[PDB]
Amino acid sequence: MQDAITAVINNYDVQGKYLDGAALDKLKAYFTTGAVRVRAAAVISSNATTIIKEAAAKALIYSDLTRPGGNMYTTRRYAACIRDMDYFLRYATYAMLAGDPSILDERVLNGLKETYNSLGVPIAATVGGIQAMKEVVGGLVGPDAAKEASIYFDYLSSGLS
Amino acid sequence: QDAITAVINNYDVQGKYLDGAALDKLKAYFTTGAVRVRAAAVISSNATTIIKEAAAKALIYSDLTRPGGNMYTTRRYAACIRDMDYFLRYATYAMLAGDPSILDERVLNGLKETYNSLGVPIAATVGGIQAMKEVVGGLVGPDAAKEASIYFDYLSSGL
Amino acid sequence: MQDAITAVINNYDVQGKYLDGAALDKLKAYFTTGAVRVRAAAVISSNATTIIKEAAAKALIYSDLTRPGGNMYTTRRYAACIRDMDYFLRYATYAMLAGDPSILDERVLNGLKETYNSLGVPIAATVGGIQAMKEVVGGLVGPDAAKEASIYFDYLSSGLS
Amino acid sequence: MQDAITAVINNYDVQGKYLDGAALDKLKAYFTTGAVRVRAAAVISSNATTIIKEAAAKALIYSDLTRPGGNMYTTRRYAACIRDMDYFLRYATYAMLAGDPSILDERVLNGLKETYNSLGVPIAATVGGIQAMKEVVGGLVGPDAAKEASIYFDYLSSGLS
Amino acid sequence: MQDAITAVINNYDVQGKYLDGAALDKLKAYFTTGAVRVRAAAVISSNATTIIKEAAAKALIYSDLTRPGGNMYTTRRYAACIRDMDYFLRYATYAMLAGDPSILDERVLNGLKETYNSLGVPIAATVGGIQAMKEVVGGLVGPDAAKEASIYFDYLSSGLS
Amino acid sequence: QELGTPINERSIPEMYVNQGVPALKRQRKVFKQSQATDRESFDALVTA
Amino acid sequence: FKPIRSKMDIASMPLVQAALKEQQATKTALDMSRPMFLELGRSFKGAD
Amino acid sequence: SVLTKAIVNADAEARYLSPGELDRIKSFVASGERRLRIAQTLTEARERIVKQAGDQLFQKRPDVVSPGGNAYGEKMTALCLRDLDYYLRLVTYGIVAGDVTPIEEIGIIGVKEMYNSLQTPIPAVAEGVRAMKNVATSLLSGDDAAEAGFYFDYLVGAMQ
Amino acid sequence: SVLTKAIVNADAEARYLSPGELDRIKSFVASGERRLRIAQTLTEARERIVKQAGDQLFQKRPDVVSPGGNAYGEKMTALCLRDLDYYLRLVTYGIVAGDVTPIEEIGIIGVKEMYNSLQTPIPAVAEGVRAMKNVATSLLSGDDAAEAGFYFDYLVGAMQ
Amino acid sequence: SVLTKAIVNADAEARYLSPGELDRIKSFVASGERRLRIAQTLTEARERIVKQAGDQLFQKRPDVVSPGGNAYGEKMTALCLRDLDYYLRLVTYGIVAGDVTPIEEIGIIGVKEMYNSLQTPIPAVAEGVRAMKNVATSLLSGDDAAEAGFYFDYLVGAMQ
Amino acid sequence: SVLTKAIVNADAEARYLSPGELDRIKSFVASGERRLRIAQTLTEARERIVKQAGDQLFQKRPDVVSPGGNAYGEKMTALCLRDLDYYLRLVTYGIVAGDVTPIEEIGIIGVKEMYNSLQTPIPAVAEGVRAMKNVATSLLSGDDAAEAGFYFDYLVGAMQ
Amino acid sequence: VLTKAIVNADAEARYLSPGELDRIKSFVASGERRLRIAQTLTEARERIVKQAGDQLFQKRPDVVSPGGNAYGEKMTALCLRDLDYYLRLVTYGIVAGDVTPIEEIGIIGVKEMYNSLQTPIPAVAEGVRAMKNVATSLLSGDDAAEAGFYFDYLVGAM
Ligand SMILES: *[C@H](C)[C@H]1/C(=C/c2[nH]c(/C=C3N=C(/C=C4\NC(=O)C(CC)=C4C)C(C)=C\3CCC(=O)O)c(CCC(=O)O)c2C)NC(=O)[C@@H]1C
Ligand SMILES: *[C@H](C)[C@H]1/C(=C/c2[nH]c(/C=C3N=C(/C=C4\NC(=O)C(CC)=C4C)C(C)=C\3CCC(=O)O)c(CCC(=O)O)c2C)NC(=O)[C@@H]1C
Ligand SMILES: *[C@H](C)[C@H]1/C(=C/c2[nH]c(/C=C3N=C(/C=C4\NC(=O)C(CC)=C4C)C(C)=C\3CCC(=O)O)c(CCC(=O)O)c2C)NC(=O)[C@@H]1C
Ligand SMILES: *[C@H](C)[C@H]1/C(=C/c2[nH]c(/C=C3N=C(/C=C4\NC(=O)C(CC)=C4C)C(C)=C\3CCC(=O)O)c(CCC(=O)O)c2C)NC(=O)[C@@H]1C
Ligand SMILES: *[C@H](C)[C@H]1/C(=C/c2[nH]c(/C=C3N=C(/C=C4\NC(=O)C(CC)=C4C)C(C)=C\3CCC(=O)O)c(CCC(=O)O)c2C)NC(=O)[C@@H]1C
Ligand SMILES: *[C@H](C)[C@H]1/C(=C/c2[nH]c(/C=C3N=C(/C=C4\NC(=O)C(CC)=C4C)C(C)=C\3CCC(=O)O)c(CCC(=O)O)c2C)NC(=O)[C@@H]1C
Repeated sequence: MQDAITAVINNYDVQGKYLDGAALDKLKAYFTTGAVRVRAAAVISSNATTIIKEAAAKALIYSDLTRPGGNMYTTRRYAACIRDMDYFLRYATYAMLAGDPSILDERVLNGLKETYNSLGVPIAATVGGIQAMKEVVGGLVGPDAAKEASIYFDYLSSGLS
Repeated sequence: QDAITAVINNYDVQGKYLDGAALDKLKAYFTTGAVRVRAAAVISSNATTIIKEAAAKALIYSDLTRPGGNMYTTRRYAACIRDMDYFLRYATYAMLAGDPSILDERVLNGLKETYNSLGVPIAATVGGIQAMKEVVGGLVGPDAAKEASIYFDYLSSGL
Repeated sequence: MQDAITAVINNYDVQGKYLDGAALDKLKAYFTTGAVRVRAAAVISSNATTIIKEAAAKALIYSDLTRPGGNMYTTRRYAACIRDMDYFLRYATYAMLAGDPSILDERVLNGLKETYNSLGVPIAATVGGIQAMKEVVGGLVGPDAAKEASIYFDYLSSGLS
Repeated sequence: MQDAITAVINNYDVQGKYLDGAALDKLKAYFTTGAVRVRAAAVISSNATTIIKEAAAKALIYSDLTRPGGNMYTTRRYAACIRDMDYFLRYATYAMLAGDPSILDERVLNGLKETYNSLGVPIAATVGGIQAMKEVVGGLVGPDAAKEASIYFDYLSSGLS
Repeated sequence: MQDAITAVINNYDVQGKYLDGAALDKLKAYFTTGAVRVRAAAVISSNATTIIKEAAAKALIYSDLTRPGGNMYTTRRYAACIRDMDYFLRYATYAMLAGDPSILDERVLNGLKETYNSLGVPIAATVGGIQAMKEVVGGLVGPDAAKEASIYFDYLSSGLS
Repeated sequence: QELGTPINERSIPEMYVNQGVPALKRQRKVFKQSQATDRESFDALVTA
Repeated sequence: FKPIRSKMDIASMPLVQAALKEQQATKTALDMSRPMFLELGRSFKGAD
Repeated sequence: SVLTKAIVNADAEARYLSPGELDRIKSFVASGERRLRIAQTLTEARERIVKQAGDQLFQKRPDVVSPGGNAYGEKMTALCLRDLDYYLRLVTYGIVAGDVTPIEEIGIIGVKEMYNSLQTPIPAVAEGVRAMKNVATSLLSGDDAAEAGFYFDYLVGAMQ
Repeated sequence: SVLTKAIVNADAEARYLSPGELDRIKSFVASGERRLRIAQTLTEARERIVKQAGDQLFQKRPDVVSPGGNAYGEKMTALCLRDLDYYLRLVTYGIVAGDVTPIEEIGIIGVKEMYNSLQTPIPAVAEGVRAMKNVATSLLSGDDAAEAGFYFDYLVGAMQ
Repeated sequence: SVLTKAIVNADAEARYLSPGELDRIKSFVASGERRLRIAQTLTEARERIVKQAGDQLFQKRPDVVSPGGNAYGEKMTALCLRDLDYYLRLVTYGIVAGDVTPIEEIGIIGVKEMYNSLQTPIPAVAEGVRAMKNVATSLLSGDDAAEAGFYFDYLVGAMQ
Repeated sequence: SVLTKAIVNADAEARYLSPGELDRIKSFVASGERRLRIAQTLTEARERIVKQAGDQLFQKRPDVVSPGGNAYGEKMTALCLRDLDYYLRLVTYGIVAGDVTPIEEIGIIGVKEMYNSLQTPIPAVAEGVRAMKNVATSLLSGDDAAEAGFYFDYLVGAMQ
Repeated sequence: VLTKAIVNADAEARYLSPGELDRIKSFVASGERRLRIAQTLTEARERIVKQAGDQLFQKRPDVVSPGGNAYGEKMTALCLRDLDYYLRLVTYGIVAGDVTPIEEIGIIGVKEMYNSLQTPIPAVAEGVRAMKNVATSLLSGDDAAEAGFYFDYLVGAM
C-alpha cells in the first residue's frame, strides 16, 4: 500500500528529484506524529469488540434490519455485518498508522459499492454504522488522536456513499 | 446613457478635446449626484407603497377594475401593476443617470404600438404615471422632487 | 487559599459540571504562564532586600515621615515599616505564582485598613510605597513577568485604598 | 516656510482686506500658546540626543533591522537612520514654534516617500520611530506642551505613510 | 562597484555567515583565472587604438553612417563615435579584471539607452561595433582569455539593446 | 444549540459541500434579445 | 487493476499539518546550548 | 494543588519559596498538559465507565440491588449510579490538580458519617470505585493509567 | 461612465440599485474632480506627448516610415500622428468617465478590420500607444500616472 | 517502508498490529531523524560520489569504455554515469524509508532484462555500485556508513 | 578588494590599468591561496578567540562590566561579545579581499556615531580588538600573524 | 533531591508516591549533565575568582582601602579565598541538585561569622553576583540558567 514516507518518496521519484529539505521537513513532521498514532492504534485494538458492539447498538440493531425480512436478520447475516464492521475498523487503524488514506482505497473502497449492490446490503445503514464507530473511537483515542482518526472514518463513509 | 457620457459624446462629434466649459457642466452634475442617490434609496424602499397609493388614486375603484374594464381579471390587474413598477424603476434609473435617454431606449420604444395592439388605454396609464409622480414627490422631498418630476413627465409625454 | 487551577475546579464543582474545553483552555493558559512566573519569583526573592531599599528611597525616606514627628520616625517604627513592605512583597510573589489574588485577601488585605487607622499609619504613603516596589520589581522581572507582577501589586494597593 | 501669524496675513493679502478683529483673534490665540511652545522647544533641544536614544531603544534596536540583512545593519546604515531621526525631531520642534505644519511639508515631507522607496528604507518602521519619539517627547515637555507637540509628530507620520 | 571577491563576501555578510569552504572554492576559482585576466588586460591596453580602428573598419566606416545624412557624418560626430567605442573597451577591460559585470551597469549602462534615443544615435549599429570589438579582442587576447572577455562585451551589447 | 448541530461530526467539510445537483446549473447565465438593447449585450448574446 | 490517484496530500492530514506549523512558525527563536553572543549575531531572514 | 501546598508551607515558615519548592512547581507545570489529556480522556468515556462499573458492582454484590438492599428500585439505582459518577468527576479534578486535596474536601471528609445516616454500605461503594478504576485503566494508556490509578486507589483507601 | 455600468447591471437583474452599488456611485462622483484635473494635465501636454511618442515609435520601427511602410511620406506620417492624437483624446475621455467604455466604442471595436484594410501594422500602433503612455506618465504625478496607465494599458491590450 | 511492511504482514494474518510490531514502529520513527541526516549527507556529496565512482569503475574495467564496450563514447559514458546517479538516488530513498522496498520496485525488478536488451554488462554495473559505496562510506561517519552500506550491499546483491 | 581599488584609481585617471597596478594584481592573486588558509584558521578558532579576548578586555577595563558601565549585565555582556564577533568576521573578510575596503564599509563608517548613541566607550572597543589580535596572533604562524595583524591594526586605528 | 523526597514521605508517614519516584528517576538521569556543568566551572575556577574579585574591588573601592577590611595583601587574599569557598559550594550544589549542601557549609551562621570578622555582608553578596556573571559567560545558556539558580540562592542567603 502507500504510507506518508513512501508517498513523499514516490512524488520525488516521478520528478526524478533527489530528496530536498522541504521534503525532509514533511518526513520530519510525520516522525513526530508517529508516537501519538501508535498509542491510538493500541487503544483501538484492545477496545475493538466493544467499539463494534456500541456502534451496532447505536445504528444497526433494534431495527427493521434485525427484524425478519431485514438485511441483518438470521444469524449468518448478523455475523457477516459485524465482520464487515471489524474490517472497517482494522483498516482505519492501519490507515491512521500509515498516515495515508490510500490503503482504504486499495483494499476496502475498491469494488465495495458493487459488492453491496449485488448482495442487497444497504449502503446508507453501513455508512451510519461507520459514523457510529467513529464517534465511539473518538472518545477512546482522546482529542489529539481523534481528529486524525476521524478523517479516515469519514473517508470510508464518503467512498461508500 | 448618462450626463457624463452625453458631454463626452457632444465633444467627440466635434472632435474637440475636453474643455473647462465642458468640465463645468460635468461638475454641475457631480454636485447634484449626492442628492439623486439619496432620492433613489427613498424610492426603492417605498416602491411597493408608491405603486399602491398611485393605483388607489387612479386605477382602482374605477371602470377599469370593474368587469368589462381593461384591468378586470386578476391576470390583467397584475399586468397593470407590473407595468407601473417598470415605469418607477426606470424613472429611478434615469434620475441617477441624469439623462432621459434610457427611458427612450427601453421603456418608451414600441410601447405605444404594444399598447394599441393589447387595447390597453394609454391615457389611463399616463394618469397612473402622473399619480406615481405626485406620491414620489412627497417622499423624495422638494429638491429631489424637481429632478424626479422631469423623468416622470418625459415618460408621460412619450406614452 | 486558592490558586488558578483550583479556582477553575471549584467553579465547575458548584455547577457539578465535568471539566469542559473552555475550562481546559483557562487551565492551559495558566500552564504556559507558569514557567515565566517561577523565574520571576526567584528573581524577586534574591533581590528582595534591594527592592525594598530602592522603593523606600523613592518614597519613604528623606521625607517628613522619617523626620521627627513623622510616622516612620524612631528606629522601632522605621523597622516596622520596612517589615510591612517585605510582607507585601512576599505575598505578591506568592500571588503571582498562584495566579490568584485570593491569598492577598485572606492574609494581607483582611482588617489591614482598620489596623492602620487605629495605628495611625498613613494609608496613602503605604500605597505609594507599594507602587514604588512594583516599579522596581517590573525592571528586575522583565516585561512579560512585569505585567503579571503588576496586577497583584495593584490589587494590594486598591485594597488598602 | 509659513507660520501662523504669516498664514493669517497671507490669507488677508490675497483678499486685499485690511486686518480685522476676527483675524486679530486668531493671532491673539497664537500669542497665548506661544510662551508654552518656547518652553517646550528648549526642553526638546537639551534632551534631543537622549530622546533619539530612547526612541531607538523602544523600536529600532534589538530588532531584525539591526541584525544582518536588516536595513539598519552596518554602521553606515545605523548612523544614517539616527541622522534621519534627528532631522524629524528638529523639524517638529521648528513646526511647534511656528504653529504651522507647512514647514514640514516644504522641507521634510516633500520627496521623502520616493527617496525612501528608492533606498529601500522601510516606511512603517520609520513611522514607528517617529511615534516613539513623540511618546518620549510628550513626557519631557509635560501635558500642555505635549498636545501641541503631538500634532506635528502625527503630521510627519501621516505624510510618510 | 563590486568585484568577484567582494560579491562572495557580500552574500555571506547578508547571511551573517563566516566564510566557509564552498565560498573559499569560489574565491579560489577566481584566483586561478586572475593571472590570465591580467595578461589579457595588458594586451588590450597596448592594442586599444588598433582594436577600435579594426572594429570601425568592420562595421562603422564605408557605410551610410559615414556618408552625408548619416549619424557618424561630420568630423565631430565621427570623433564622438570613436570616443564612445574607447569607453566601452576600457570599461570591459575593467570588468574582465574585476570578474564582475556590475561596474558596466553602474557607469556605462545606466541612462545610455535614453541618451542615445534623444541624440538619435542608432543603438543597433553601436551594438554591432561592440560585437566587432569583441571579435578583434578575442584574437589578440587568445582563446582562454577570449571566453572571459566575451561575456563582458556581450553584457554591454545586451544592456544597450 | 443542539438541534442545529450535526449529530455526526462532518470531519471533512468539503465532501458535504458539492452534494446534490452541481453548482453549474445555478452559475450559468441566460441571454435574451430584450437584454440585447446595447452594443455589448448584443455581442454577449451572439457569443452565447 | 487500474492504479489509484491520491485524494489527500500528506500535509492536509491534521497531525502532520500541526507539526508543520510548529516547525515553520517559531522556526527562528533562541537556540539553547548556543552562547548568547553567537545567537544575537545570528540572522533570521538570511537571503532576501 | 501542588502549587497551593508549596505556597502554604512557605507562608507558615514566613519565607520566600525555596529553590527545591520552586523546582517542584516547574515540574508540575510541565506535567500539566499531559495531565489535562488524561482527564479529558476519562471525561469523554465517563458515561461508559460508570455504566460498566455499575454492572460489575451489581454482579459482585447482588444484595445491594435486592428488595432488602438500599440500591434496589429504579430511583435508588439511579442514585447509586449518580454517586459513582460524582466520584469519577472528583478523580478527574484530582488528576488536573496533581493532588488528592480537591478530591478529599468534596468527597472523603464526613463520607462515613453521610453514608451511615443513609445506611448505604461503605464497602460496596468502595467496590464500585475499584470497578470504575478497572474500566478507566483499560481505556487509558499504561503510564496514563498508573497516574489515574493513584487517585482511584486513594478513594478506595479513604472509603472502607 | 461608471454609473451607466451600475444601472445596466441592475436592469439585467431587474432590481433597484443595491446599497453597495449606490455607494460605489457616490465614491465615483467624489473622485471625478480629481479625475478631471488628471485629464486636464494630459490635454495641456497633448501636443508634446504626441510628438515625443511619434519620434520614439519611428526610432523603434524604421520600417513603418520606409518606402514600403504605410507611414512613409509626409501625408502618411501626418495621418499616423493624427491617429496617435485620436487615441490620446480617447484616453482623456476615459479618465473623466472612469470607464473604458467611451474609449472602447470610439476606438477599439472594428479597429483590427480598419487597420487591416489600411494595411497599417497593428503591433506598431500598439507601440505608439505604449510610447505615449511613457511620455504621459513622466508628466503626471505618480498616483495620477497609475490611473492614466490603466487606460493606456487597456488600449495596448485591445490592439493586440 | 518499515511501517508498510508491518501493516502488510498484519493484513495477511488478518489481525490488528501486535504490541511488539507496534514497538518496532516506535523505534523506527525515533531512528528516522538520524536516517534523514545520513540521506542528506549523501545528497550533498552526490555529484562527487558519482564522479569518483565512475572513474574507479572505468579503471577497474577498461573494456566497458573501449570501442567494443557499451560505455564507450561521450553519449554512452554520460548514460552510464546517469545510471550511477539513479542508483544513488534510490539508495537515499531507501535510507529514509528504512526498507529496500522503495529501492527494489524502481531499480531491481526487471533490471536484468532491461540491461540485457541494452547489452550493458550486469557485473560492471554492480562494480559501479560497489565503487559508489566506498566513496559514500568515506564521507559518512562509521555508524552512518554501516547503515548506508546495508542498502548499497542490497543493490549489489540484486544486480548479480 | 585590491582589484576594486585599482579599477577605481584608473577610472579617476580615466586611463587603462598601469603596468605597476597590473603587477600588484598579479602579486595579490598569488598571495590569495595563503590568505584563504589564514582566514580559515581564524574562522575555526573564532569562538575561542572571542571568548579569550572578552575576558582580557574585562580584566583590562573593570568599569565596562560594572553597574555604571555599558557592558554590565548578561544581556549587555552578550552584546559586547557579539560586537567582537562581528569585528572578527570583518577581519576575515578583509584578509581574503587583501584590502580594508570590505571591512571599512560594514564596520568603520559611522561607527563613532553609532557607538556615541549607544554610549559605548570607543577606546574600550579598540582594546577588545587589540585583545582579539593577540589571541589570533598566537594561533597563527608568525608570517600569517603579521598579515592578520595589519587588518587588526587598521580596525584599532579606525575606531579610537 | 532524593533526601528531600524521602523526608517529605517520612513526615507524611507514607511510602514514596509514584510521581515522587518519577522525579527521583529524572534527577538521576540529569546528574551526568549536571556533573559536566560543575566540571566546567571547576576548570575555570581560578579565573572566575580573579575576575570577580577585580569587579568587586572596582564596585567597592572602600573595601580595599586603609579603613576597609579587605585592605592589605593578607586581607585581600582572605577575601579571594572566601570567594573561592563560595564557588566550591556552588559546584557541590549543582551536582547535588539541591541548595542544602551549600546551605549547611556556607549560609547558616554566616551573618554572625562576618559580623565578628567585621566584613561587610553586602560586599560579599556583590562578589558572589560578580562570580555569577563571569561563570554565566563561560557556561552555555541552558547550563548558565541552572548555575544561576544556585548563585542567586547564595546572594539571597547573604
Ligand atoms: C434469552 C434466552 C437470552 C437473551 C436474549 C437476548 N437477545 C437479545 C437481542 C437480540 N437477539 C437476537 C437474536 C436473533 N436474531 C436472529 O436473527 C436470530 C435467529 C432467527 C436470533 C435468535 C437479535 C438480533 C438481537 C438484537 C435486537 C434486535 O432484534 O434488533 C437481547 C437484548 C440485547 C442486549 O444485549 O441489549 C437479549 C437479552 N438474553 C439472555 O440473557 C437470555 C439467556
Ligand atoms: C554616621 C555615623 C554613619 C552614617 C549615617 C547615615 N544615615 C543615613 C540615613 C538615615 N539615618 C537614619 C537614622 C535614624 N533615623 C531615626 O529615626 C534614628 C533614631 C532617632 C536614626 C539614628 C535614617 C532614618 C536615615 C534614612 C534617610 C533619612 O534620614 O530620612 C545615611 C544615608 C543613607 C543612604 O544611603 O541614603 C547615612 C550615610 N553612614 C555611615 O557610614 C556613618 C558611619
Ligand atoms: C586625401 C587628401 C588623403 C587621404 C584620405 C582618405 N580618407 C579616407 C577615409 C575617410 N575619410 C573620411 C573623411 C571624412 N568624413 C567626413 O564626414 C568628413 C568631413 C565632411 C571627412 C573629411 C572618412 C569618414 C573616411 C572613412 C571612410 C568612409 O567615408 O566611411 C581614406 C581611406 C582610409 C581607410 O582605411 O579607411 C583615405 C586614404 N589619405 C591620404 O593619404 C591623403 C593625403
Ligand atoms: C559609435 C559606435 C556610435 C555613436 C556615438 C556617438 N555618441 C554621440 C554623443 C554622445 N554619446 C554619449 C554617450 C555617453 N555619455 C556618457 O556620459 C556615457 C556613459 C557614462 C556615454 C557612453 C553622450 C552623452 C553624447 C552627447 C555629448 C557628447 O558626445 O559628449 C555622438 C554624437 C551626437 C551629437 O549630436 O553630438 C555619436 C556619433 N553614434 C553612432 O552613430 C555610432 C553607432
Ligand atoms: C427524499 C426521500 C430523498 C431525497 C431527494 C432528493 N432528490 C434530489 C434530486 C433529484 N431527484 C430526482 C429524481 C427523479 N427524477 C425522476 O424522474 C424520478 C422518477 C419519476 C425521480 C425520483 C432527480 C432527477 C433529481 C436531480 C434533478 C433535480 O433536482 O431537479 C435531491 C437533490 C436536489 C438538489 O437540489 O440538490 C434530493 C435531496 N434526498 C434525501 O435525502 C431523501 C432520502
Ligand atoms: C564590547 C567590546 C563593547 C560593547 C558592546 C555593545 N554593543 C551594544 C549594542 C550594539 N552594538 C552594535 C554594533 C554593530 N552593528 C553593526 O552593524 C556592527 C558592525 C558589523 C557593529 C559592531 C549595534 C548595532 C548595537 C545596538 C543593539 C542591536 O544590535 O540591536 C551594546 C548594548 C547597547 C546598549 O546598552 O544600549 C553593548 C554593550 N559595549 C561596551 O561598553 C564594550 C566595551
